[PDB]
Amino acid sequence: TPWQTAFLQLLPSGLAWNKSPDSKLSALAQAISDVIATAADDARQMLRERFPSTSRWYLGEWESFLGLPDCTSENGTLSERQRAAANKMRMTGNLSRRFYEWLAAQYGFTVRLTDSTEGQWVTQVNIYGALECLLEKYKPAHQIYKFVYH
Amino acid sequence: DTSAAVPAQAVAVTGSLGDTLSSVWQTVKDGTAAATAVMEAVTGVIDDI
Amino acid sequence: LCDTRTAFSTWNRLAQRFERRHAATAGRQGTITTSYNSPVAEKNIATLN
Amino acid sequence: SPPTLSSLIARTEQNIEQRLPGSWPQAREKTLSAIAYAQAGLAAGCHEHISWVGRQIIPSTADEDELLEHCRFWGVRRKQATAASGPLTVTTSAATTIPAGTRWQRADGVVYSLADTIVIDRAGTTEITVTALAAGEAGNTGENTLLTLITPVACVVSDAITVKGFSGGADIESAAELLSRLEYRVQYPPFGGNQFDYVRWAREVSGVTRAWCFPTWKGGGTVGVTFVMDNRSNIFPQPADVERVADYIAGHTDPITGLIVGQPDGVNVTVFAPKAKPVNPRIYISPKTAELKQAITNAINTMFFNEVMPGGALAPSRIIRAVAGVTGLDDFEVRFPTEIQRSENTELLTAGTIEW
Amino acid sequence: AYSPPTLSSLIARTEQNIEQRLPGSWPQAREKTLSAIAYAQAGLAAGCHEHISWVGRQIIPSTADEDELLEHCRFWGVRRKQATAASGPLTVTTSAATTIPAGTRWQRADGVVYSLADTIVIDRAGTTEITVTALAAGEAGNTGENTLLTLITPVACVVSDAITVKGFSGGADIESAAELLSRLEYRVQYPPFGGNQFDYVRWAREVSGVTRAWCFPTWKGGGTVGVTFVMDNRSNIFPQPADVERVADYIAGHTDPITGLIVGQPDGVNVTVFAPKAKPVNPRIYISPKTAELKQAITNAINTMFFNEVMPGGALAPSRIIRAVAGVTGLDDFEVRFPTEIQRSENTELLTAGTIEWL
Repeated sequence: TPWQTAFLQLLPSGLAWNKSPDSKLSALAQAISDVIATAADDARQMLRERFPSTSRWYLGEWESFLGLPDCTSENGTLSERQRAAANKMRMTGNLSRRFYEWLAAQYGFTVRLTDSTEGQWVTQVNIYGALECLLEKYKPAHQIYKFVYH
Repeated sequence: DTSAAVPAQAVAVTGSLGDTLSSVWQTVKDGTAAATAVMEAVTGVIDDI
Repeated sequence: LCDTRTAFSTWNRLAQRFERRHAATAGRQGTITTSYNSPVAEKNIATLN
Repeated sequence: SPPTLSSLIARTEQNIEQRLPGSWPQAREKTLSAIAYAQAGLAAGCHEHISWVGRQIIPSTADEDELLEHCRFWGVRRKQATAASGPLTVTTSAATTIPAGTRWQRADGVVYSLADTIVIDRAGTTEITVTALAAGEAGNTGENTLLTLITPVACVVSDAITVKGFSGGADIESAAELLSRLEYRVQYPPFGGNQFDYVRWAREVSGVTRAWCFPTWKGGGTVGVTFVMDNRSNIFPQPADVERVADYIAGHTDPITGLIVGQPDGVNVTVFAPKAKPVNPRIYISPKTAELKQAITNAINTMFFNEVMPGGALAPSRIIRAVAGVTGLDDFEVRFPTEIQRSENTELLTAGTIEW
Repeated sequence: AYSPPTLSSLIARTEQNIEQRLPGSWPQAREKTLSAIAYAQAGLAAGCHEHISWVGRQIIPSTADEDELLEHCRFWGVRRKQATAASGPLTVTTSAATTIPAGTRWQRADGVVYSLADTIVIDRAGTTEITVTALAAGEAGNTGENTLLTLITPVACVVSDAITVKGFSGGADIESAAELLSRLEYRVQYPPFGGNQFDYVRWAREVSGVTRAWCFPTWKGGGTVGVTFVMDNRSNIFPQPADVERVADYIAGHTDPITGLIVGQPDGVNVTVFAPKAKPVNPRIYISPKTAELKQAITNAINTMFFNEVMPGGALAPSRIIRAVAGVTGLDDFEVRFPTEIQRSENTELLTAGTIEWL
């Protein structure tokens, strides 16, 4: 292990001290430096914790800060919770059908916003192969939606 | 100066304890057993002091 | 208003902001639409930038 | 979730025993025990520093400086404080010109300066406008606060009385308010004229407190926003307020990028204030006291402010919970609102006069 | 927490921790074998404290290292800008009017290759200017004035010389950390731009070539809006149906050049893009001194006035023409004869100066 070697190097150098890999000083160094190794591992995992797309310990705090728990957040899958959080955090865009197709693609689905059939404002969404509530929540104020599956 | 290093640390310890108590205390809004028991605890501490 | 911490960052941001304008106004040297602009105004703008 | 000090001690002692066979580090007052405790203390110190390094990732749990940095990065801009302006009545002896820069000081020490030169020949008391220099909440004063003159000026008496109080002073926002604004921005994503965007636009204007947006209000091309200004006493809107809110939603400049953003051109909004729909409850309480009356009515208004919106329904259970929440009373029998009350989107329910 | 303990403090407190949990009391001057272990433990603690401080400096993007800033940009969506080449004019002369192949190459003395990616046929023996781009991504491939370049592979009836009267321009290296941070903060803060009468002008004007735009809201009633765009840089001012289709496609959907997200028109309203129709007016001014320079000055003044103060669905009084003619000051006497009434038109017709007579 590198941590026991670092602890050994921090010791005084001389003819007295034995730092061979089979001595009692080397036996004790691992037991002594082991804890700090785990602490450094946790401090390194905080780098991954920094983002909500990969957060594990701080998912509850991220969801609270973002007001996440809603329709898009799936039932329990941790990956779905992280995705939903990482999408709502950088959720910003216009009202175009291109942006709405891209938004529905970002959540894993695939839809096509086709032309109307009965009116003008009502727009038809073809879902090929949570989405309904997400679109009804983030839909344009004036327009209305129709849903067709394929 | 070891004699004069104890009060300086005691002041910081007391301040940290006060800050922790203020942060961790949560307001209860009910008038039930929770509120009356909190009242009993506070009045017991005051009785001791 | 700038401390030794933020002086470099703020002046870097201002330098970039002014560099954008200077490059935009200097990249259009000769054009049929630039011919419409008054000469003294263009000089007074370039010097300021 | 850092490990505890006892857990660290136990782990270090177990490691010592595992690496040195036939050893029992948990013995009292021994070298191995002392070394294990020292290492546990050092590990606890780092685990605490790890905890502080965490908890700053998000502005919700962050400290003051990191919260300010997060606000700056996210674009929420602090608004600076404001000065205190007011009318000052100065008595004059003969014709004179008061230059811009003369200072009048209060009895406390706060000075107020004139920002524009004036000329007078009335030989009598006149009224001018004057602004302070502190630019803080201490600037504003009371109804009639006497104040003397600092810089001598020809043909003007030193003392001066202000009949209307100084007002307009304020202070910079707190980090709590900045965090609240940032939390709102993150929680309600901005689109171009979304159902939340209309609410936030109508709320960005001054005075207003709440606003709701009904998409497809009257048809396929109109959306309707209704706002309520509680702070005042009418706790409702006026035609001037409705007109200015509609103008603000129609067009306003963006502080960040400097361009103009607002509602789309094609659609129409037609902002309109809500209409009061009073509800009179019959509540019987066995003890009678004006304080208890005030507590009950305050609880009811807070209930209405929390869980009542235009176009929404109100069950009697909400009222019964609101009245029963009062600590003092003994009986809270409700008689009138037995059935459910509902209203159209144009009219907002209100706790009217109360029958006791 | 903040301000982690110093190494001296760690040494002192670990030594005290070891001293206090033992029965005896160490003398003042001594060299015990537990002191070395205490010092080593303090060094271990101070090493991790520094590691944790570095980790804690990486969360906010304003203080992160370049690699962690790149990670932040990868999460958000901002893409770094790579180094760009440098382009410029090459003045090369041919002997017998040959055709230059698609991938000819020139070399500099330092050893940096320039290439032409195009095909050009020469009509007659003479010097011609061709656009050449460097094959070196960095700033090094950026020459100066009158730099001589030579061919690498000989071409028939092409002498190996290139003068480059105007030096090459370009040669930008990779983006710096501060520039990338500014771009990321722009992406984070830039607000959504829902379809507005102002925003349609920008969306029409962002397309290369388009120089003037106009937006008419509630055209032919509510629910639909009209736009108009023109291109003065070309010889033909008015656009073509291909340009109309291109601008309509750009307005319908495009990626924002400053923010990575996708922007466009509102889903509900109907936009229409129509090319303006010319309604020329022929001035027919009379000038007392007749020469080419004065005619050119008068024409330029009239065209400048038309560029400044003429918009679809507007009126143009002859007083503006009179003022434009009078502003030249190089004349002696002038008279405006054809336009005597206030010219006006509708939205789809744009006023323009026609062929001027007598000058």
